[PDB]
Amino acid sequence: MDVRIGQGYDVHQLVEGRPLIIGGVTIPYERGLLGHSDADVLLHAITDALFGAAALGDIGRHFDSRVLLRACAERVKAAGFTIQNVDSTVIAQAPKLAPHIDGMRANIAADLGLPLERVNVKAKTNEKLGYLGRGEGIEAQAAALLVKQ
Amino acid sequence: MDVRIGQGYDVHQLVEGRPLIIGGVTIPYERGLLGHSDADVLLHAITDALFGAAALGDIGRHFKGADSRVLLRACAERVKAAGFTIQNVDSTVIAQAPKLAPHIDGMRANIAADLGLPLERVNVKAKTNEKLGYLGRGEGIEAQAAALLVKQ
Amino acid sequence: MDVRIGQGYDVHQLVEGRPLIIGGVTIPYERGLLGHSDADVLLHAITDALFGAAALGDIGRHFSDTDAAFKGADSRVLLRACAERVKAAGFTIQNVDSTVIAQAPKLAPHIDGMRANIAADLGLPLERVNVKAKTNEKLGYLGRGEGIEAQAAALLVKQ
Ligand SMILES: [Zn+2]
Ligand SMILES: [Zn+2]
Ligand SMILES: [Zn+2]
Repeated sequence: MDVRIGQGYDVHQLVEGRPLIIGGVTIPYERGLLGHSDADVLLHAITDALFGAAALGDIGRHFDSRVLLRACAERVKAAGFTIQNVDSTVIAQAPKLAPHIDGMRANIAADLGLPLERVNVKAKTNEKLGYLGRGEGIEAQAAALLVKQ
Repeated sequence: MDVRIGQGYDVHQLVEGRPLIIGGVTIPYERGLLGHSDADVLLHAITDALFGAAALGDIGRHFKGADSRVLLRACAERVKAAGFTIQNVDSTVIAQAPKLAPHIDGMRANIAADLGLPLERVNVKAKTNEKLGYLGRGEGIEAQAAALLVKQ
Repeated sequence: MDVRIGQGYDVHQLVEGRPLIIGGVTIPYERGLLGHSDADVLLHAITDALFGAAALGDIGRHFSDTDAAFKGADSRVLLRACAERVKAAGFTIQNVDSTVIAQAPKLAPHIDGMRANIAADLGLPLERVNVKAKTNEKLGYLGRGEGIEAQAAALLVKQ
């Protein structure tokens, strides 16, 4: 069985006057993530992990963060891989992410064609350290495992 | 073989009047890690990597005790009960001081004991942050972990 | 099948007067990474992911960062020695994935050169080696161009 690992990282600044969208869930908050796309740090980190596992390069090579994640899953499937699972962490000082985690997992699972039991998202703060601990930005990390057919 | 990956991250601030406990090892040092638990940054990241691979959420979603070895063992029991077995764990601790390398063996032996795994399936690595950022100024300590499971 | 995961992290400061070598690629730039060896952050993070998946400790356990032998060391030589220890311990490498994070210079145009070196060093085909490039969106020391971070993941199977 030809198993492959991938890992992803993303970070965006948080700014006034942008919606906060993470894992495709819009979360009520006075600030949101700055980027070219909707800046969805969590979907971007998972997309990178998936391309990384498939050795299809990265998000910048290929490319709604949902649309991108769905095109990523297509390209990975087309390259002959199946997705075993995704795990991820979002690091944000605020707001509270816990009540939105199930929604992110549902969006991710739909977009990757997986059952919910193969998708995990975890939330952390940065314990008031650094730009994350001060609310100036939000980070996501992801890991994915593929099997090549 | 139904293999699954998990990854974990944790960071705590260094403060006076706390012991420094990492990988269950008490490390002599003028400061220790701040949290509501014993703030064992390494055991927390590994615990999160293990729940993450089993798709059982995270430490937050779970476990009220301060002793992070008790939490790591309960983690292992939940993982086992969910039908998985652990292939291995690897991890990194980042601290500008003290030097962590002489303390790594003891963390390996604590984690191995708590997960019921032989030493050869348990790895801990030590890094500094090259005097960059809050880590590089000695203001806290970060750990990263990865774990692989097989659902049986 | 006895599969094992490894992960790696490294970060170095950018300073005047050093070459910039990442993934074994010399990149033209006014600053380079500072460390004991040539400070190749990406090879170091992959080297740590490889030792970590094989439970062989870490780069500092094998190549001391205060031993004169490794002052200015070409980090490809350490990567190749790491891969030989990992194979000798009974493992084959399934694949490596990695990310380099720098606000500057642009790293995306150099990814394919880094993959080529790493694949050659690990005795792997290109389709088992991946390197991704990111910026830090002007956040923190990485966002202000003060250093460059690398992250890696390696998957082994024990024979
Ligand atoms: Zn992004
Ligand atoms: Zn913690
Ligand atoms: Zn290094």
